[PDB]
Amino acid sequence: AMEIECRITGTLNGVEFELVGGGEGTPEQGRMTNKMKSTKGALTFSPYLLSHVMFYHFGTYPSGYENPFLHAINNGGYTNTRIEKYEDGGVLHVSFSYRYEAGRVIGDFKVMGTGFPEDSVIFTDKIIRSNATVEHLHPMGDNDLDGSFTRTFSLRDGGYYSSVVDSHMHFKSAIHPSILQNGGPMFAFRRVEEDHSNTELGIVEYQHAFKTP
Amino acid sequence: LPAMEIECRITGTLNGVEFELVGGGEGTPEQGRMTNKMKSTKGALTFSPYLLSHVMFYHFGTYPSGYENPFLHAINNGGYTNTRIEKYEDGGVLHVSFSYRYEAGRVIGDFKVMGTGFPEDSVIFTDKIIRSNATVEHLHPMGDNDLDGSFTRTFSLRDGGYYSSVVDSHMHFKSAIHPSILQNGGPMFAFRRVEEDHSNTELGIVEYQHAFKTP
Amino acid sequence: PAMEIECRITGTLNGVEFELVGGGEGTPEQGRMTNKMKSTKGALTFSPYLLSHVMFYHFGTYPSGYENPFLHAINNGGYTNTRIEKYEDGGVLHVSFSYRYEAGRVIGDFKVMGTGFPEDSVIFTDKIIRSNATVEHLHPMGDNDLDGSFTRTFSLRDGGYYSSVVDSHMHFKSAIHPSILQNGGPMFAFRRVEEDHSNTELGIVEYQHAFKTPD
Amino acid sequence: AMEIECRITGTLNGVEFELVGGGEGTPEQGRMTNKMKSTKGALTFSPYLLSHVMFYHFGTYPSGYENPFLHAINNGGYTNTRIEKYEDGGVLHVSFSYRYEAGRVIGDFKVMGTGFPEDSVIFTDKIIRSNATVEHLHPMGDNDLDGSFTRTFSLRDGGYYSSVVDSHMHFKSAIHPSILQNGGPMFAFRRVEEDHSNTELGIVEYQHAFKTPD
Repeated sequence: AMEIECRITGTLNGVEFELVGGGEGTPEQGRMTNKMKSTKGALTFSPYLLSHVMFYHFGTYPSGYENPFLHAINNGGYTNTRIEKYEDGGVLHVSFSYRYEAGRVIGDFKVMGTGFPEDSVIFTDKIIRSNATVEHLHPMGDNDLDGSFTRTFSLRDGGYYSSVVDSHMHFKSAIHPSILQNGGPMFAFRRVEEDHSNTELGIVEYQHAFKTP
Repeated sequence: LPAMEIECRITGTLNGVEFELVGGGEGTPEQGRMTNKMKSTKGALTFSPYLLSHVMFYHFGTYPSGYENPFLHAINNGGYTNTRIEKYEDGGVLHVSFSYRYEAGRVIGDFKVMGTGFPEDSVIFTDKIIRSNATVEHLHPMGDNDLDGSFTRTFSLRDGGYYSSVVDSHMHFKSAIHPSILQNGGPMFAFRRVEEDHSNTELGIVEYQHAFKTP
Repeated sequence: PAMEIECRITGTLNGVEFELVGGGEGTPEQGRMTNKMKSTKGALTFSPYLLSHVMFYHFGTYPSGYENPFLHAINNGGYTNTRIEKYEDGGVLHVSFSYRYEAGRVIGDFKVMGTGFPEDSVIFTDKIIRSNATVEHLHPMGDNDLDGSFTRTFSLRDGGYYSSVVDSHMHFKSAIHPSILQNGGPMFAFRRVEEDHSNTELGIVEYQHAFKTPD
Repeated sequence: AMEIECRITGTLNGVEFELVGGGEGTPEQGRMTNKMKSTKGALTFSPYLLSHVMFYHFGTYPSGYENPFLHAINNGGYTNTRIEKYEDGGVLHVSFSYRYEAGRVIGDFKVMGTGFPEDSVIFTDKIIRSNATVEHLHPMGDNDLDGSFTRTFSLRDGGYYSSVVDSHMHFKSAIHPSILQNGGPMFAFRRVEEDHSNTELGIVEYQHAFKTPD
């Protein structure tokens, strides 16, 4: 395994939040865990909104391809910035930065959430889980990948709440050549198992990349 | 079982210029396979024929154990329409509507394209595009009669670049969507890839479609 | 100084075919026009307000120094407009506008495809009470194309808003009037409609005022 | 006048930047000025990208309306957050916050810019000016305004570089009732004069809101 340390700080419609935590993961298994505690009270919004913010290092890649997030550990790393747009008009801006120790990844992530209306499902208990996603990944030259995915939550209703996520991963050194020399996209299937309250949050996440299913 | 006949007509305008293709092929849903070769009736196309590969039948897709192709299922009960809005990174938009007609072992697409807003310097008026890359669409039901889809779609360019688009789709069903799809916990994913053999009068694809919950 | 207006609108809204015919008159120099149109298929299955902005950019004032490019196009092969409108509940309206001219008369034939409006959409209720005003940002895409974009709202009976984003593509047969092209910087087009609508009978009065700076 | 102090911090495509300075302006006139210097050497991108980050307080409103941004100065103020999408795929996320003093508004502004490709116009000297814009503003209940505008730059060759800008303004106290009770949008016309080098940036800006243009 590898050890994970995680801190998440930001504001949602102006309200400050912070979570602190960690877990473990096993990249050859594409599995990781992260359990985290709010250090400033009950969160003011559904904690399910943060499962996807609580480490692409832990994803399996298909035979022939190296996880370029993993491969970046010993060569200056990478950052990821996501703009997320929710169907009710709210916007989540997320920055991900990482530090590595022999045997550990530490992430420091910043969130800025603005524009969720007062009647937003994020201010209810309506969200019962985050659903699986497949991200489309392709290079933009040798140091950058561009990501896009749709992402939904299941509501008590039946019924779904949706968003669109666009991401930009900037790499210090050249992306692993298996990724660059590929010439079509790579797809990243992700799902979470979430066990949340309003002040303690936990995920198990599975990440499996593929060219074809 | 086997091998359904496909007929296809594509008409439309791209930046004002009327175009029209006709042709068809065949396909095997159990394999997730279809073919379609089509010819221009109005002379050479003014833009890359790769732009029409994904307009040249979601009936021809495999679905995992336990689930049925809802597009397939609809054939025998009121059917479905699909309308795509595709926004190209240089500002071009294609609006595409698919309508279908059904005969014994035969499926007939009549599709309308309105492309607008593409800049004179667009890659689509060059020969830069050399194939369409694979995609995975996120599909989720909207109530009982509708599926919403979204996917990012890229073309590879001669120089090693990419030309990209975002497609948003809305599928409306005349009868209820097959219960295997409605009872699902979350989205279904639809992986599609094409093999293209194009000129700008004489276009052909082979398409593979494989839906899954998990890869 | 008033041209006669004739108008047909045909389309579908989530599958359902609708058709309106009618007309009015307008005076460019005032930036004013009227249009009254009646459904040919009994009551509409959606808010009539949805059609107000489909119910003639010719009838717009332009500042001194400038000529209305729509009005200028009349005698030089004309223009088309295609708008892609994306409503905040996911509905999409794609509208195409084409024009015929005779002396003192413009004849419009308009095509609408609205898709993806959820069954809980405000457009299936009576809550929309009026469209609100807009300012479109317009700039040349080259010598024969205009790109427009605006935000549009309706007011809802209870005090809310239902919003959309409209992106428009105006393609001209001949060069755009030089004053708009030699501009460099956008032009802005303020529009407001007043509506007097039933579910079968629609009527508008519209004011259009283009500007580079507001007073 | 009021005096204007301002700080801008952010990163563009990973590169940290900072500017400090200020200027002044006259809300009755809808005019303000702001001159800023980089405190980490030359910018790595066109300084034109920053003119619209370099104070909605300095905008006129039509008779029978009051500037709700200026009204907010005593009753707890507002923030503004904008997402800006450039046509080449770059994104600017900008947060605006303020503090007040007697005859002074003090802005502190955070920009994060990502995903501008290596071939983007922002890495050239093609931009020659920011063009005029008209923002559509309307309320989301009593303490929120929603903004949207399209924004272009003119390029040396005669082309344009564009972006679409979505803004969210949150008010601590209810918006001015002249705005809340409009029952339509208010439109905000804005235009800029710019004289920038890669280290020293300066604009003049005018802002005039209106219900109808005439």
